[PDB]
Amino acid sequence: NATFKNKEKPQEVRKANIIAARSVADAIRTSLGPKGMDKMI
Amino acid sequence: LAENSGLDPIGTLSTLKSKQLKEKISNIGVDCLGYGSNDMKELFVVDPFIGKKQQILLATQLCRMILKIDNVIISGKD
Amino acid sequence: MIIDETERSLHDALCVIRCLVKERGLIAGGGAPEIEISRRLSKEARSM
Repeated sequence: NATFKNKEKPQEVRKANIIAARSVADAIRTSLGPKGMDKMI
Repeated sequence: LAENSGLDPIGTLSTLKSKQLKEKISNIGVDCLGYGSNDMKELFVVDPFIGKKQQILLATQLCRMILKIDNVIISGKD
Repeated sequence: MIIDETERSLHDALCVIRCLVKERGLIAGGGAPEIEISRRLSKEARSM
């Protein structure tokens, strides 16, 4: 099918926000549970 | 098929599945050609059973063939 | 160390008791409610 051309792409903002949030979530995920891995900051 | 026919694929697939699951078991497909309603059983859009079986078998075999190959080696050119 | 650990443990216990007070009752841990809810929602969504 076809969609709007969208010369300006607000969806890029949403993509960037989702990428950043998912990266943070993945970083925090590995610490879940008593066996979670320690993080160094 | 819904996407190619100009229909909303997300809505079309869900409607077909709901009609074939909750209401009753029938033959409801994508109205690719000009039709007054769904339920191809009344539209008499019929295809051979063995043809569909062969298509499914070929697709499964091709998927297995591509999946069961792990390394590709291509020789150089002189 | 004794007093620090006691303070932390009592804080955790107070948080648990507060969770009980706001909504009485406990649920099984280990992700069991997540799996059960996922299965039930997957079964129900077929009617949508």
